[PDB]
Amino acid sequence: EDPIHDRTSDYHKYLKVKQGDSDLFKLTVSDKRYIWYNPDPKERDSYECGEIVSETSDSFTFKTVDGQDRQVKKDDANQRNPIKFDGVEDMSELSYLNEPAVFHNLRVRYNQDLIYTYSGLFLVAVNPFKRIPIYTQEMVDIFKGRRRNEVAPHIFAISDVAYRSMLDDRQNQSLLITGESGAGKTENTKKVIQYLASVAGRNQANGSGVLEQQILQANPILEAFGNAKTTRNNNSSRFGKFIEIQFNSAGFISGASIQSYLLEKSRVVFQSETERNYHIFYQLLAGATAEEKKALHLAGPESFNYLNQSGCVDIKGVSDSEEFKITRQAMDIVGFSQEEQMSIFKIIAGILHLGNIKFEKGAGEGAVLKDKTALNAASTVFGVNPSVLEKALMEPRILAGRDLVAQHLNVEKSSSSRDALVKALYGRLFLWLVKKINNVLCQERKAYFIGVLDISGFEIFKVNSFEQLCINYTNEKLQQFFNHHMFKLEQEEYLKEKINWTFIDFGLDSQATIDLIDGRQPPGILALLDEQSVFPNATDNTLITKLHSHFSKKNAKYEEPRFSKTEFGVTHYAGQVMYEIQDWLEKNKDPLQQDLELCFKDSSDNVVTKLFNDPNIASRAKKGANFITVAAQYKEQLASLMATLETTNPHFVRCIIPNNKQLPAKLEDKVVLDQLRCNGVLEGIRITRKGFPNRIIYADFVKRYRDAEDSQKATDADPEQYRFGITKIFFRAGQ
Ligand SMILES: Oc1ccc(/C=C/c2cc(O)cc(O)c2)cc1
Ligand SMILES: [Mg+2]
Repeated sequence: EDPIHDRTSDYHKYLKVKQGDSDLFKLTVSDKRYIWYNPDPKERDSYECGEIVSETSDSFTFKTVDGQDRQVKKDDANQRNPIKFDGVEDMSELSYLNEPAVFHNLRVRYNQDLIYTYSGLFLVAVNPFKRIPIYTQEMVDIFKGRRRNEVAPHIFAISDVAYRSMLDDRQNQSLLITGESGAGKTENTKKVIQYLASVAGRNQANGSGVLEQQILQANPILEAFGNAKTTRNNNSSRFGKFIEIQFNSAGFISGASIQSYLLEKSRVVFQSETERNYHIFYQLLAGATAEEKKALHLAGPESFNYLNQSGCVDIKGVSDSEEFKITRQAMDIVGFSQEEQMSIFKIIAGILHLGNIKFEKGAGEGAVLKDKTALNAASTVFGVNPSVLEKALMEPRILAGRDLVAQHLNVEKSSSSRDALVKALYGRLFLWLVKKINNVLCQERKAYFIGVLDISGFEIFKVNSFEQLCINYTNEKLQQFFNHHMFKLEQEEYLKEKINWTFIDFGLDSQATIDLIDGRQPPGILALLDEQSVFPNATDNTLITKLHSHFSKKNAKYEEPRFSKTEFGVTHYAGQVMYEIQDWLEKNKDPLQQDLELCFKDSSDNVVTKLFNDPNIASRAKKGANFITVAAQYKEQLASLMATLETTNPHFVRCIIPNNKQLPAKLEDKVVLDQLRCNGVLEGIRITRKGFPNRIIYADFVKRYRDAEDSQKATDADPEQYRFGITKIFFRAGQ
């Protein structure tokens, strides 16, 4: 009957370790012992299993695979766990906690498509890069109300636990999913949403499934405009997002809210070789009707500068035409009128035409526009005067004191201004899409919420710019948040309760890297960038000179390379990254000629006019004598997010990428181990084994299962499996 106890169910077939045979049983009852060793001293992440054949008071002697005998100190020995542990669902149960042992367990499970594994109090998820039938409604129904220890590891399980904690403690919760680019953060986020929507959805009729349905449909919309193919992930999220799933006092979903972060606007006008622009561009050109393509003056992606420079217009296994159908159905369900949808595609189309405008040098240094085909097509779909747009692009007016001076930009500046317009149009459209979605989703004051964080993951490319710094900085802060909660706060609690705990230094601390980036006193990188950003004579060169001056040979996480004069390295928790300074000032200032804004404010299109008239979308905090910079704006939004997260009970999911080829069944030890190390996975397990997880105040420990407030002799007979703090009683591991 009960699926979890029926070895024939899909639950058992796809979520539990397969039954071993009599031969494995023989090996499982063996008295022989083993160690994980490095056949090649250089490759410390490549292990083999060797049998221990002898030992001394302080060393082991084992046989290698080839046959030679090696000796090693017992203090430096990585013993292999009894194979009965191979596949264990919670690695905190492992007898030997060492790198090769932890990797091996994950490998055994991975080899039989068990991608989820507990690592103490948090979940580990290794990307399978293939479909596994463990997310059906049947699967959802099984974890409902189950205790973590009662069911197999699963993203649904941690989701249910956060949900039960929210109701039992009446405290907001948060699901923080970490991982480098392509690790699986977005897929797992969708699953947390799917699970919450179902488990706490309105179990009534179609209507009672409208909200929940609009919640799930918000994703396809955002991904179509916010995701793109990069060299690390075919569906890379180019924006971060904190999703608030709201519940009423009864525990029913009452709504949801989405906060988007740092959209990579630059991708609209530039893409590295083999990458793509945002999905939506390809979806429109491939899935639009002949009518629409005529009205929008559309054509093949190869006919557009913004889509024909990477050498890639399609993704293997993806039908852009079919995806366009999915995107449109999601807009319908969410609530985008047909008039609004057309305006949206007009903007997308307009952007493409703007990209085809070719500026040329005129008689003098000023640029001219010989062929006006693209300019006119763009103006047509946007609903603006082409004559005004042309002038705003090549001859924008600015102030020179108080005097009004018409400029005449050369080819390079005209092209940049046109790109600025494009990026502003895309960025504002995205914010608008998010805004519209939220108004529909937010229809009542929440009583509680479970926040799901899904940011752009840690990434390194051949060329890393300001966008990568912001992305990696964010990932660095998320890691410190894990370190803060798993180690710092945990031990501080022991210290305050005085339960005879000697402080342990786990060696995980990204504060130095974080300060190097966002520090104010002394000023970090972002601070010096802002300073240069308002200095009238600053250049990309003065900026990097400034950076080297403040940090070269002075900050341990910074490096001035000897092989370049335009790059600087930052040692992140996930590895050192070299950043190219080109365009940082312009990207931080994020300029846009006012004449361009004036031109579009007069747009005949309802959507376009709102992108330039709505102050919440078109206005910019002019805090000071200058507009707030991207750096100051983002640093601010991030500090706000972190403050919010601190008011919740956090649940961590560490996504792990198996390799860098987006291939299934190919778990690479070096790639996986690097992530396990920088994520602090083993340290997190150790703190859980050597620590005291649960703890309750004495006075309020009167059998939640007399009343004097002393936990007095409430000894329910182990003196080692607990302690007594100044105001609480702690517990070793199992209750
Ligand atoms: O099954 C698979 C599906 C997709 C891929 C991605 C390949 C790929 C293609 C590129 O142009 C650049 C890149 O960095 C990676 C690999 C395996
Ligand atoms: Mg993602």
